[PDB]
Amino acid sequence: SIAQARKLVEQLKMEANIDRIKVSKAAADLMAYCEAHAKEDPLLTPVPASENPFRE
Amino acid sequence: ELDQLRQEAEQLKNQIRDARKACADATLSQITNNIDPVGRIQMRTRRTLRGHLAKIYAMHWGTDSRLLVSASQDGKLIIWDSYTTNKVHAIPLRSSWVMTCAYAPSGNYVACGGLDNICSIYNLKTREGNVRVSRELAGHTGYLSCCRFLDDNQIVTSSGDTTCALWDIETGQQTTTFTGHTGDVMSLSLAPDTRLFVSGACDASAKLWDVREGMCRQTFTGHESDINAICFFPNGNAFATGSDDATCRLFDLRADQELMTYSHDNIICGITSVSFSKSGRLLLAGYDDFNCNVWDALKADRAGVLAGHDNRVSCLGVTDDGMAVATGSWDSFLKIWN
Amino acid sequence: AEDKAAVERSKMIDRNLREDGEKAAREVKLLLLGAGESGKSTIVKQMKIITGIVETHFTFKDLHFKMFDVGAQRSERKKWIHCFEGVTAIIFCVALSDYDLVLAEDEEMNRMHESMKLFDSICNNKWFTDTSIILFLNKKDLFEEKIKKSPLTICYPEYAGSNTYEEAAAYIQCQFEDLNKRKDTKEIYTHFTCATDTKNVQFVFDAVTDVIIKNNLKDCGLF
Amino acid sequence: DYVNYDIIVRHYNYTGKLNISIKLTSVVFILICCFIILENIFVLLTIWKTKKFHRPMYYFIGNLALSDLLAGVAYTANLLLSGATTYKLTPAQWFLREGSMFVALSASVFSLLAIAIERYITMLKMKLHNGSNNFRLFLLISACWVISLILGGLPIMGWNCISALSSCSTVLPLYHKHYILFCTTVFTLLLLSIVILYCRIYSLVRTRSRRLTFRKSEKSLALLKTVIIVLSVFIACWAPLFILLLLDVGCKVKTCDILFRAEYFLVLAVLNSGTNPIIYTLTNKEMRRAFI
Ligand SMILES: CCCCCCCCCCCCC/C=C/[C@@H](O)[C@@H](N)COP(=O)(O)O
Ligand SMILES: *[C@@H]1O[C@H](CO)[C@@H](O)[C@H](O)[C@H]1NC(C)=O
Repeated sequence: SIAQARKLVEQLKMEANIDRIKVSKAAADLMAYCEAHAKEDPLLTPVPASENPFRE
Repeated sequence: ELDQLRQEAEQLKNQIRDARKACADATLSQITNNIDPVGRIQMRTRRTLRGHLAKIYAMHWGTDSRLLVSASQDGKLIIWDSYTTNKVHAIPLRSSWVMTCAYAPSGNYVACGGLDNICSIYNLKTREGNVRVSRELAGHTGYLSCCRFLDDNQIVTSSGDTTCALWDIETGQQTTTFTGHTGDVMSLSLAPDTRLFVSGACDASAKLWDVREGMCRQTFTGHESDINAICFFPNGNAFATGSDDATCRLFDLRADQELMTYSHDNIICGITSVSFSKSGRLLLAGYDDFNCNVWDALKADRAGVLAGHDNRVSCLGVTDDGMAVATGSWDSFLKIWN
Repeated sequence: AEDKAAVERSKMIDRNLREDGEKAAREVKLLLLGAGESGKSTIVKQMKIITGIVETHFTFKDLHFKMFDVGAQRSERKKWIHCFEGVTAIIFCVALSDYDLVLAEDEEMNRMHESMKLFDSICNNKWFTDTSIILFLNKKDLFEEKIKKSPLTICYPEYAGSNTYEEAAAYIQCQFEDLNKRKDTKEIYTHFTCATDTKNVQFVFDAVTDVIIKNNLKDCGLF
Repeated sequence: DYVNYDIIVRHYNYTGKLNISIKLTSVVFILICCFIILENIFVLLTIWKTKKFHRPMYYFIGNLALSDLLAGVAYTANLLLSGATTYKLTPAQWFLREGSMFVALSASVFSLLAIAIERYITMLKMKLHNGSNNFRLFLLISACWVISLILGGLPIMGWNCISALSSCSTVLPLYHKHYILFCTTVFTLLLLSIVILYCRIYSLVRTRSRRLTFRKSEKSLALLKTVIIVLSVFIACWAPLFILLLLDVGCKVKTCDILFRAEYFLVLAVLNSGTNPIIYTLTNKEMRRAFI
């Protein structure tokens, strides 16, 4: 009713005033992170059969 | 006036919509258009864990990347050793209706829960004794959908009563309560830092919560149905949500806006599980059509399929070292993939 | 040195798992459902003579039953209903004396219609297509006494028949059974319950025996 | 001996069948056998293409389908290699030709018996879930095929009319009348077994159902209809040839004329082999859907 509406509007006002970033910067950040750790992902780069514990 | 205080909310919704569109400088598909594609990701079944006599509803890896725990509707919580495939432990749960499973970071305790509305914590390193029940957390009003440890003394739980809770295993009392969701919370995921966590609910939205303060930092919308699964991106600045609308979506925290949508016309069933690879370049999502699709996180194109189960893939996990993927299903088997 | 012991322990665990599984496969599984003020408590109380989800075990005529009551789940039902796919049967309870009572809506919602809607949702659910429903119509004495004062027209305005107990009771049973679209795969066993019957456990037993015979004939391909 | 072209002529001459390429009725029978073959291929294709059908009961049904397929193949071969080809055959080849038919038909009958046994055990136990007791599933099918091979290949390894020419069968001149008597007795025992088993299945279902008290038979009448259909379509299609063989053991050579027209009774028995899939797939109500 009234208290619920007050809580909802307070939460929305708290969510409004937030320092946002352009999506271009976020996309660049995700791309950079994935590119920096590409050499540490066995699923991405199948490891040599001798170093894989599930084949051995 | 209630009428006046309802009208106002739409004003803040509009303001958020506009403040967000102001940040829409370019789609993720553009900044990531010229990166080389991953190529087909062919993975095969290395192991097949047998011993459950009913549907498997959850699984979780240990931090050691070798031991995993699985929960089945036959009232069993089994701790395996994926290398040798031999059952290290089998715990006879009191309530057969389990739909959650967790493994503590320290490897000492395992938690579970479900329709009993209780989170049971079992101790594994008890002196010269069998695995006994250590604690029972009972303050939730709905079934337990997900639970994850923070350490040996704190655990976060999500419930179908539209609420999450941070507990204190020592005293068994709810330390903090997270409210704001309008539907059943179906999944939650802790951040690497253990300071924030996101939750997905049946109200078709996700929420970011601060563990120490207990407030809802941000809310994310866009899905058109229930959000069944939610996972964090490795660097802690984004997450992914899988829904019953046969779609996944990638959200960014410091953008407050959806970035990418992983969907396909041939896929019309729901998503039950989502996870990332150690690098975050692959997004593995389990579906009700008995398969698990491997999406390229930076692009949209699908890059693989894990077809090995006769019933729907219900749970999906990836090791901390990123060496293997585990996939449970309603057909009562688990599979490891490399 | 320690691998042999590990494989021994794993074999022992597998042995125990097989025993437990083959013991649990010899138990009937029943899912108890109903509206708010139905005779759920009465049914479970008279069947036991033989904060989540309540499980009731009992044995009758050399046959073990596990009945699960999940009425304390105020959450959305579509997210956990599938957990009960595979039960031997569904025991659905309906209060006849609700034919003249309104729900908390208090404007146009007739409680019997709410119960009927729930039954229609559960019976035709995609998960329960081959699972049979044992219907318990409770409060039969209260209904018998009420149907003398207020006519049944308050529910089912398209009703024309005697205002006596047998006629209206059969009418309501037929109404609840006409909602069954899967009329080729499942059945609906009906039985009018009272506060004091002494023979509801027998009815559940016979219905489960019939379900078992039918499942066996389906196993052989003889049906 | 076993390499003499004159043994076959001498026996056929003795029984009055000496006659000195595909005749009017051969083609229709051959096409009927092809129809049977493709029918039973379908049942195996559907049984093996569906994960729900991986229980032991569809293994017995598939075993029967395989037996019926083998029967169709054997009858095609026997119809092609008979007629004017009988005199271009050696007694070993003749024995193989006939033993093929005996083995295939015996296998089909034993498969029917195995299905009946499995059904009887499942109803009597009346357990909540039926597990795959693999030991019976491999111990019945093996028994069927082993007994079939031992019974059909018995005349070639002796027990034939070659030495003693008086003990010849008119229908198979190189067989022993006592061997035909043995096979007819085995068939009679199997028929009685199948009838008794299905009657006891029906009695169990009816007796158990009658003890139940409901407010508002139909399931126990459909069982009667299915049992009647199965046993009638079996006895009707196998009784002419059984009676022919009994008559053939009964009378002395050249007395009974009807014995010369024995290729109608045989086609009726193979017709049973072809009808089995229709009966064991129409009354299932679940294989119908899996077909399409
Ligand atoms: C469970 C035991 C079941 C026993 C099975 C009984 C089998 C009965 C089969 C009897 C007939 C076998 C095939 C013989 C066919 C002959 O009529 C022709 N080949 C003779 O043709 P010609 O060369 O004279 O032109
Ligand atoms: C058939 O047998 C009869 C009686 O032994 C004999 O007289 C006749 O010549 C025989 N014919 C042939 C072709 O052997």
